[PDB]
Amino acid sequence: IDPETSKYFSEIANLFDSNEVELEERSVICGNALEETRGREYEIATDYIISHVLQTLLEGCELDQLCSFIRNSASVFPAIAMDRSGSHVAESALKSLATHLENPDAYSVIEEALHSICKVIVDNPLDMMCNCYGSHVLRRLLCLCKGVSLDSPELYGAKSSKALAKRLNLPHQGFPGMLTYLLSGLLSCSREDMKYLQVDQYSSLVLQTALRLMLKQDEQLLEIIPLILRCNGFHIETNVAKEILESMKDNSFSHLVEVILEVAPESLYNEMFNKVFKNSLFELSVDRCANFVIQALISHARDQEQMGIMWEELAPRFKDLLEQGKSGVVASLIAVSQRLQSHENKCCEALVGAVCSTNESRISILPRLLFLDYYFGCRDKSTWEWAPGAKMHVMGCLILQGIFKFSSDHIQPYITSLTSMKAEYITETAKDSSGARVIEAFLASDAATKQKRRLIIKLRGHFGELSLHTSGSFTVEKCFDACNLTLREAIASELLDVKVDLSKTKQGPYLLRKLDIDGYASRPDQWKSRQEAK
RNA sequence: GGAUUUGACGG
Repeated sequence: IDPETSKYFSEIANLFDSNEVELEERSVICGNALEETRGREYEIATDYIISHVLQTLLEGCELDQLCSFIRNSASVFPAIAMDRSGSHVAESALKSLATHLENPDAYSVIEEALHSICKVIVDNPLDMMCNCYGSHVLRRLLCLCKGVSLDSPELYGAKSSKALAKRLNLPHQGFPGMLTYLLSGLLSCSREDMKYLQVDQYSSLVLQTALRLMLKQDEQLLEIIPLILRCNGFHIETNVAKEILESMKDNSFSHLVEVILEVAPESLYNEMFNKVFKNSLFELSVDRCANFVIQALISHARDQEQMGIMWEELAPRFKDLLEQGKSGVVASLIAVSQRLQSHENKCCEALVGAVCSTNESRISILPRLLFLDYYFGCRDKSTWEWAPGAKMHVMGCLILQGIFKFSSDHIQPYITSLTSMKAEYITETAKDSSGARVIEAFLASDAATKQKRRLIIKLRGHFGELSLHTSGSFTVEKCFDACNLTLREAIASELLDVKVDLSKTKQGPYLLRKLDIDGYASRPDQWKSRQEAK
């Protein structure tokens, strides 16, 4: 790269840093500058400085010039995509294409640009799939072929609370033929090559994204999943099942199998359950990686016979699982009993017995689950009662949120334990961003109204402080909604005392309006008669 | 306007 080329692209960049140029002129300049990359796309896109300018040009230009750049760079696209800088240039080209998805006039021009890219990739895909940078480019490209532009953490595939909520039970048409063509190229390697794509972090990530994009496309899922699992009616022979089972503790493969189980059609799921997982459930649940596969398996069980097999292998070991930091397995099994309507009472009672070994300790089931890690990690479990000031346990509180969705017939120990907690522990729970969710789930349960009222009364004197919390303010709302006139007035009176500070907060204005705190202060008789009418 | 599992990811 000569200094004339450097100066040219740097001067373009400075020209955009100044806003002397209007939007229409800018996109024309972006297109002219792309022409200066012809015949040296690789050198410019992989330059550690100019790559950034090229990103700006690709996202600022119009569709025709973008497609011309993609067409002219296609023969070097894999090398660009596998470069530490060039990969961001490649992804900027994809993001820029994605901005035209909503334009129906753009369909065939986009499809042709995707074809030129997919064809060079399919010709030689395996090192790109395993490449730290190339794997990102491929994920984005797969998403674009599906027609999704909006980056989703889950698609790429990070954790998200939405995926946890889905696991715990709490669109543009795209270019379907291009997605199928690209993915089939990624999968047409030998069974032995596939065995190592399974355990390579970057190819596993590519295949995870592809499987998520194929959700509900059962005829494609039934073709692609047997290729990934090397077991090409869907049947897993005994020796292949052994190899799948033996790789389940690998960090890369375990993430892949989580996604397989999430998208698997019924027949394919049932075969994996029977041939791979059955009789190994507890061993896999104690492994630092495979236990997340078991969580996915549990969450997607299909019928009551499977629920019975899962309960027999795992419920006797609820205590072990909680002791060893595997509470998500327990949470998944409890949640799916609720969905499959099977073993509900057995799951709730097994959880109590796992946490409370003696009859007398059962009154403490709520505190111990709220602080699950402190209780199981403490020096002397016979004297532990609380963890003053500590942040409550996320998965323990999610378990409790699921508990309070059962029929009250199944969870009497939990209702009694929660409503028995003394005022200071209940207020501490309400002030916790996880504990507040437990209280709200109880308030929404079919526990008796007198039991709800008993708990709400023990929050009296603290509604003002709670309203100032971002999380606690929702709890004030839901207490208020569940109250009679007398307690609504008490809550309204407490918010009145902190009305100045409360209006400063993000939630304050909405809380003050929903409870009509101004009307209570100014016309209390009219406020009460409107409240008593609700 | 709200916490988000115990095991991965970039010039």
